[PDB]
Amino acid sequence: RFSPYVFNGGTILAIAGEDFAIVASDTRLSEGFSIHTRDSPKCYKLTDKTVIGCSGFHGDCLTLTKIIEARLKMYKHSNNKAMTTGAIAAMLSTILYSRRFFPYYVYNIIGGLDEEGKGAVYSFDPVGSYQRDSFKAGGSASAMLQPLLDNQVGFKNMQNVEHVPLSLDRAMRLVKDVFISAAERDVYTGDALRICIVTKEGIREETVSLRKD
Amino acid sequence: SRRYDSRTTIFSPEGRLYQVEYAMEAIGHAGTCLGILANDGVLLAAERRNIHKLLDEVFFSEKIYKLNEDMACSVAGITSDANVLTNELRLIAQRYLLQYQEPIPCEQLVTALCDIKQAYTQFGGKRPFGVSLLYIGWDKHYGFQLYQSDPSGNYGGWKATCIGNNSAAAVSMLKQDYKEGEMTLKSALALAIKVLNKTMDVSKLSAEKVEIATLTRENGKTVIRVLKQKEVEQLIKKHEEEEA
Amino acid sequence: TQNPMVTGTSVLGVKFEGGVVIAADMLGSYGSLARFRNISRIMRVNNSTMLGASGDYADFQYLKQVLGQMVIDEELLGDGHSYSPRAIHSWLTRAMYSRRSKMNPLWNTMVIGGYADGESFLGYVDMLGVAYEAPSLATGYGAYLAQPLLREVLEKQPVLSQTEARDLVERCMRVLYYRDARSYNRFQIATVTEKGVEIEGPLSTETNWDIAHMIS
Amino acid sequence: MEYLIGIQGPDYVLVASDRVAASNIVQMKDDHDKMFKMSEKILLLCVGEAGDTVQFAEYIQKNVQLYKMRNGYELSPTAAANFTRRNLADCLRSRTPYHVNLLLAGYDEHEGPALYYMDYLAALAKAPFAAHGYGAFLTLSILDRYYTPTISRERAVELLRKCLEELQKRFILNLPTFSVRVIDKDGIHNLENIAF
Amino acid sequence: SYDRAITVFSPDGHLFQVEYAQEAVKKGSTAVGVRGRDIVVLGVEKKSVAKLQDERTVRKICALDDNVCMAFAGLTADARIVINRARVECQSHRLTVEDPVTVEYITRYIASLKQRYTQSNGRRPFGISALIVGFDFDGTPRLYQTDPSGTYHAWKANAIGRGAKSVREFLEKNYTDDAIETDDLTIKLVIKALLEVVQSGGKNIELAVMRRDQSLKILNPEEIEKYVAEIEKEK
Amino acid sequence: DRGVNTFSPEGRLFQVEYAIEAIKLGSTAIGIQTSEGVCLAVEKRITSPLMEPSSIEKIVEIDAHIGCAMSGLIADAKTLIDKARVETQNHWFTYNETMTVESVTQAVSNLALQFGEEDADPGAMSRPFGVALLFGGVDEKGPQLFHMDPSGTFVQCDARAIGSASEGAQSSLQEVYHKSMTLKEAIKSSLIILKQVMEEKLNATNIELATVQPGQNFHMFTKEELEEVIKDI
Amino acid sequence: RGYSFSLTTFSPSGKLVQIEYALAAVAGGAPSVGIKAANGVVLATEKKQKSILYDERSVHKVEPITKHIGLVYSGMGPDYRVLVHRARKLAQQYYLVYQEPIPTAQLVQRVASVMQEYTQSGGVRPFGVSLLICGWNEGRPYLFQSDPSGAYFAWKATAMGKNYVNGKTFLEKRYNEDLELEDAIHTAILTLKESFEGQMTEDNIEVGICNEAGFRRLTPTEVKDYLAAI
Amino acid sequence: TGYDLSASTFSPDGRVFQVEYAMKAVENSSTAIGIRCKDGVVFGVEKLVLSKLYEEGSNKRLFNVDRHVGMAVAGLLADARSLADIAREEASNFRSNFGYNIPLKHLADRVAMYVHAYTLYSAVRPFGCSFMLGSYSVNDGAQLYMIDPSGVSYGYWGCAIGKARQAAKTEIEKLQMKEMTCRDIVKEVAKIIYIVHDEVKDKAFELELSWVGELTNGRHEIVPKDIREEAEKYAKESLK
Amino acid sequence: AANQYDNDVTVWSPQGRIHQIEYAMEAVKQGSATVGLKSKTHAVLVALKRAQSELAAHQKKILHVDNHIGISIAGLTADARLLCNFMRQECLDSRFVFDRPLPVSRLVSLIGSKTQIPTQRYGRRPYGVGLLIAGYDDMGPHIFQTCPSANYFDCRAMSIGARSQSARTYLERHMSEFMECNLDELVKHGLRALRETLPAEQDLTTKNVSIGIVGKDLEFTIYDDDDVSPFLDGLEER
Repeated sequence: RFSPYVFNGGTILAIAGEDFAIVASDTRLSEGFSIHTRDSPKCYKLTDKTVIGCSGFHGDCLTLTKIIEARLKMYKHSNNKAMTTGAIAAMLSTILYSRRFFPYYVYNIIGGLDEEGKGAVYSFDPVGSYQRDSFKAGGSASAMLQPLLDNQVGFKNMQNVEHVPLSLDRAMRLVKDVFISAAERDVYTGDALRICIVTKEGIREETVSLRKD
Repeated sequence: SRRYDSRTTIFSPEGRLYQVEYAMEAIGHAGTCLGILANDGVLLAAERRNIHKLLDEVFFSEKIYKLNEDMACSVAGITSDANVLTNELRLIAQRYLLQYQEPIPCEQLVTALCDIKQAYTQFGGKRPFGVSLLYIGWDKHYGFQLYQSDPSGNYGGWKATCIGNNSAAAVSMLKQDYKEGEMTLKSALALAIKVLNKTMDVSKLSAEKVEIATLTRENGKTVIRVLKQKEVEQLIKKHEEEEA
Repeated sequence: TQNPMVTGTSVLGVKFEGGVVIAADMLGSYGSLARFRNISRIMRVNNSTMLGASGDYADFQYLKQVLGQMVIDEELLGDGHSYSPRAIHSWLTRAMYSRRSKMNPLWNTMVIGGYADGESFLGYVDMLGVAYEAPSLATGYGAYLAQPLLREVLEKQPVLSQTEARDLVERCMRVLYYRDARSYNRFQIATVTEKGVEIEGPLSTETNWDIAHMIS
Repeated sequence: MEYLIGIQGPDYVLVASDRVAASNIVQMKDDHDKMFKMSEKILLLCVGEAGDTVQFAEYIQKNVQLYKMRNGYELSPTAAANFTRRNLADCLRSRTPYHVNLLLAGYDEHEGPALYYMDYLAALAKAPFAAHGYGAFLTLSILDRYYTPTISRERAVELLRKCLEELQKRFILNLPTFSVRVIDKDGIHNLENIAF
Repeated sequence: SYDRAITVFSPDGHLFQVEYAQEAVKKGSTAVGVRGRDIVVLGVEKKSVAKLQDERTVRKICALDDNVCMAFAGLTADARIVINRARVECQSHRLTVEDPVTVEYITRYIASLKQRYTQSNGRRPFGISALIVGFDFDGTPRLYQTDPSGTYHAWKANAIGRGAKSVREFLEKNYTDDAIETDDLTIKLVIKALLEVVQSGGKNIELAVMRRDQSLKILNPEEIEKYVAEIEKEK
Repeated sequence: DRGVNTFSPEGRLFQVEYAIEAIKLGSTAIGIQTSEGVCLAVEKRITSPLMEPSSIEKIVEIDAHIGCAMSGLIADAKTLIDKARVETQNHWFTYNETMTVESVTQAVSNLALQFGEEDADPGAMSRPFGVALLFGGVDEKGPQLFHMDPSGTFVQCDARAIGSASEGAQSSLQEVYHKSMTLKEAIKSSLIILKQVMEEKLNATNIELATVQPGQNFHMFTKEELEEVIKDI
Repeated sequence: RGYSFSLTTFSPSGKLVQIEYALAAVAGGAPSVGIKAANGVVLATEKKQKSILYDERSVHKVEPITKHIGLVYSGMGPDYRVLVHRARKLAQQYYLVYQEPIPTAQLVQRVASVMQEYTQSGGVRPFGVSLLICGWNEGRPYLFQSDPSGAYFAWKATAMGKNYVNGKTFLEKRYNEDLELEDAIHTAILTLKESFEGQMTEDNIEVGICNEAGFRRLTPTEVKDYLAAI
Repeated sequence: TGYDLSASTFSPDGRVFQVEYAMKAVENSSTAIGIRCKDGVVFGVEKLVLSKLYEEGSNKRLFNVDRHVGMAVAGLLADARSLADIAREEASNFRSNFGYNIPLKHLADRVAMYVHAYTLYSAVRPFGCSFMLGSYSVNDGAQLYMIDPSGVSYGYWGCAIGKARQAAKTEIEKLQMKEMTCRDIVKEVAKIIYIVHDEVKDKAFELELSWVGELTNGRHEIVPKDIREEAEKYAKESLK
Repeated sequence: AANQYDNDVTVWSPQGRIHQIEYAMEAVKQGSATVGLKSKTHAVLVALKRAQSELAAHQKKILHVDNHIGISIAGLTADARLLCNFMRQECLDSRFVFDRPLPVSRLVSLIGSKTQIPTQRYGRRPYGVGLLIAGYDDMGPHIFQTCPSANYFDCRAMSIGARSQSARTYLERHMSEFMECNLDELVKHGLRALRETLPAEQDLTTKNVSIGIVGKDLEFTIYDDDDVSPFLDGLEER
């Protein structure tokens, strides 16, 4: 009688290198057949070393970022210590599970880097099941970006290319081409991806446009 | 306020309970109604309030209360409280039936009432139930049996114990006279009117100023008789001659 | 859902160098029946923030008494500290998401706007809780019809004077008079600037029915 | 879709379950024994929903076991049967219907052996022989044809083997082994399992 | 709904309600137990003196389920609640882990319960003290003695009744290794220990034994009589 | 009398400054934080010799890497030791990591000064918890021990004495500890128990000692390890 | 809010201190007689106000419990009115579940049950009204009296209030087991006439009978009628 | 013996001592006068500034409630601030509930029976704060009321609560009450405050005024701020 | 008999006195000394930490509540931690709902209505802790003493704790060089205000002095044992 979910779309990607985590994004939130806006970020800077991506129903994505933001602050001066990344993944797993029976319809990806410095990326279903990876985009073009960086990052089904570790130049050029490809091929494109990228010295945020249609 | 509370649920420095042994002295002011069991059934033997004409008819008395087909209870001490609790325990009896389709073997009932009466002396800050009531009953498990309880909470199988005043007229003399093996309930009536014949100010011990009631049976179902009038005028002339 | 609720159709707005202007028609359409004509759907709140409503109007009267009571209540603490249109947007967002979270949802779909200390603001709050910010907004079928004229001019120049924005939303409101079925002629246009919130009561649309006599 | 059977003798009552723990398409470990040990002389059986058998009847085992090891003597099987009929009957309509149907073999000392029966609606009735499941529909006439009201023990066991070999022959489910327990005036015994 | 804080700290750290419960267990029967290395054994003060008792319902010896059993000492009606809740949660611990429930766990439940009545709002912490005996999955005939302050100790005699400071110093004197046999020297030590206090077992003492997770057997006048006789013969 | 939530003409609460007493009553425990561990010990004061001494639990492990050492009114701590371990596995459950010692000590000390007569439902507390304890634990910051009070006041500690020997043993411990473990803080702490001696020359029946070292998780010492240490003194 | 501790408690003698004070407050109350008669009862009472100033048709002391059961008091004023409120409510619970007018004995069971917990249960003092009951209930009339303890007894005649020893002795003298209709009213009038503090005014007494057709108050033209027939 | 210390216990002559002990508990606190005239009600509160450390308006004692009624308070500022904010919630429930803006008589009767019904129990103490209200609607008249810790609420013209109300009631009585147009009486309020302040010792009389009037149209303002340098020029009428 | 005003947050002394929630003000006079103050730009907090033990973190006083609204407790510590879990939790609730910084005045006013309830009702002690909260909202960086009598003060440059009156009377006669006097010379001016509550013999050591800074373009920042060492100057010999 009411249908309390819509699918506002959006595809967000994060890659874990060896001292970084490229948390990509898109911009266009849209349901039905009309777009709403082209400004909206989907990577949120949680701590200096943790960036979430958050796609799906946009209002529940928004409230979920309010909850995990406010409870990160509720942690931080209850123990006088900032969050790690895996602990963010754990408490977001129990926030997503804690409301199971009317679930958070949201596909969110937590990038960032570990305690020792190596980057990690945690993936989630909308009810909460975290695995650390080095890839796995999620949310609208989930089944489109995944086989490319199954190949150009994981090197699966691929013989002796003498595969090198990734860096902030090869993986930097590996995020823009997959989002112009999904800009061609998905409907929920995005017009300007805002790659919240994380590093050891801090955080910067590159932006570059896409196929605007 | 904490200035106002009587503080009933406090141990004494001697370790005892002040509001509980004040109920034990409430029994000695008003209380009679011994009970004798036999190989046959069990009887209460009771006293009414006074000689005061002005009393038309009691269906059952203010002393002997019916609880099931096979149980009854008698009451000492404060009569206002126990009425409440006996209706309370009557509820317990019937709901055991509702839970089990059994006629509630009486030790279950005495255990339940003693648990709730212990709960009133345990907490809640209220006064304890000032009545050392006792019970007669039968089950298919055990024989004819009577139990006896007090406002403290403990109870027991108390084969010939009386309650109230004169513990010696009623009851130390009984623990020199009761034959534990066989008793032959007519002679239990005779011993009951012996003890009540010693524990009274008057020799007019007819059913104006006595209330004796027996529990017997025929062919399996129990019969609770309240021993109507002329039977008391039979037993009161059973001395004819001496008793002690 | 259960009854023919009394609705509006559209509160379309655009921000400009200066402030932000939002516009809506006064209509109380009872399911293809213009039952209520003179009915204001533009709430004034504290002097730097505005508020519209597109869906159910009864829920908008509920929101005008809770927004009104909240803003006068925190208005009379003295110590400055009025609500920036951050907080009306965020509170209205959490009110509606916490309202559909119990499946007893508010059905109206508004846009709140206002000129803060530095710059203007124009935020959308949906029936479901889908809340965002945009340079130009429209609600209901205006989001299909007024929205192309708004995100055409603002893709060319993202800078508007007050007369260009006011003419722009007057022209878009004329388009919704032409195409939207649940739309009425007169409309309130309403602008918040550096000097505050002000509401121009009932305007009109100069209709152009000159293409009608070429039909055979 | 399991199978419970019982026969009341003159001084005993014997029950037998099917020794198959099923699943969607396959069967799990056979044993899983359905007959739940009550105090000393009562013995109830439970089939029905997979998840209320191990839950409800074990809770009844808790309360009756508490009654025996709280007040000395044990329950007669009449009071245990009306007890679990009360508990299922008032856990029926409220919030979670326990969809189990029970047999309750038992005997008191100073009365006869009793085999109580109830559906999933907790309507209780005595029976000289009762059955359960879909296998009840074909095997119950063999306990109609041959059951005298007075029957010896080994005749009842070989009668029970007639019932299980018919249940082996016509009934479409693979029920190869059956757990048999005779209870009588020396306590719960256990007969050798009948296999094929 | 009565909410007055009864069990409160007085000065010099003295929690007077609990020590008043310590006299309340000092003014009871005289319970005693011996951990006899394959058997355990109890004994308390017979009754008084039955005369007109029923011996079936004068039981200071209580059974929890099958192996653990306890002898309370003090107020004899607040104890039965702790008996009932011990039996209830003991059946719940048969529900979860399904063991012959260990004696350590149930005596931690009793001590935790009485400590929870030294904390709540206005409910007079109990005047009982237990002898939780029993066994476990592998023999180990462990005895435990609780306290109205909720402190349980795993000791081996713990005569904690009314005239039992003499019994526990006697049992300090006369329990080293002579009672490691099956039952006779242990039960002789118990009936000697209570015949220190009162008088013959034909009217006074009653006992209970427990052997290797079976047969919680009480001793009818016969047992007590025999014990007394043996003790007299030895002394 | 007066109630529990009243302030005293000295300046403090009644029940709190009365809860500082009944810590002088009870056994004595000591703990030393070192640079490579933290050692705890307690002379658990066996009454009779007719008995079994290895079930007087005064060294209780909250988690694998937090061990507490209570004294005073014994067995009043079991509710807040229960809250300590339930809060510990709640932290590991919801956050998938270890803890600090100030988070368990933060969580327990909130329950200390949380009582009252007329309040919410009667599952609340009437008297304050008259048990002083200290959580010896190892963290990713460092090994450390947090001395609690019954007042809810908890402090960082590296050498703290509780119980009846809270003055003489604390003043002796004030002058004998500066450097590090190197295996001899546990032998220069039972030496303080050796000066404390009430009934018996501190054999491996009346003292319980346990260390928490960063390599292992904890080590509740058994008998032959203890009397291996006692032989060296 | 509330106390949840009983203020009625046991003396060191072993008796209830508040209940004997309640019987003192009853014994300092207005005198009231009640006479069980062979077909029907009469429950007379004495309404002496301060002055000749009040409405004697305003407040009642004879007042029924909904079918055929009136009840008259002696002692505290408004605690009686609470017991009438509770008694009417209990009689209507019984009437809506069992579809007959309540037997008098059961109404005295439940009124004595509600007066008991005010000897317990949280700061409340006991009522201090020993009201007495009437009722026709099938075949033979009943009469009772619920003391502020909670006890109750049935008889043939009683008095209460001031100098009730003279009422009990005087009714013990003049009572017959067949003494049935208006002769009971006669001796009730000359039991209140015994003291009355003077002149026996019909506006200062009211009676109520249970003459096999429901309890009914007597109109003030009927009491003065028999006050003319003294 | 000891008929004190509980509000549920009378005196033997009918005088609940926990109320009159709360009444002297506002008599040991500074004054706050309120003067009615035909265009509205003017408040003025004495301040007893302890140290230099407190800044201007360290403790507000002229609260407002419903965008038109005011809160010149006297006693304990915790209790007065508590009933101030629940008066805010009370006019909130009236405006939300009945739509119409709250008439002041109903608010004074409501807060009055709130603080009265709060003096019937031993489980609470009475409030320790006298306070007064005041506003006018376009057809109300300049209504003001004053409420004691007993809970009684009276309509006044020139009521004055505090320590020096024994002095303060005399000048308000000799001031011409009915027909002047509130601006002068804002000025004249300082004459009352400077007369009743009879110290120089570390209290500094750093007063504070607020009103409702035709210059306000049913509102509240700290003065605006100019009469603070105009009614300050009524010094030497207390120094001569 | 002696003092019938001992069953006593319901009662009134016959003059005006409520007789124990001013005695809770005594119970924060007994607590350790501290001092906060404000500039025209950023407000600071300074606390000395008592070491009643072997050695410790000396029962760390100033607390992080917030996202720039920091506090400084004095008095009881468990009750202080309860009150800052309240203040902390609803400050984060105002981060959640309104998505703005919660202003400092409404913060201190509603805790001034939260600690006011047990002063009102029966058998419940007041929150015996004197907060010295300080934060930077939209206008200048406020600083509020509040009290167990639930009566906060919009003050500047307040000192509360043991013999803190001497720190006030230093700090009262040095208000003229406030509304200027940047961070490097401001916190020196607060430490030489704190260095009078000490018993006339003692350095402001790096161990016992923990301070906090809050204001324009900086988070409420705690300076512990190490970071207080760049603040060094004075003699006062005091």
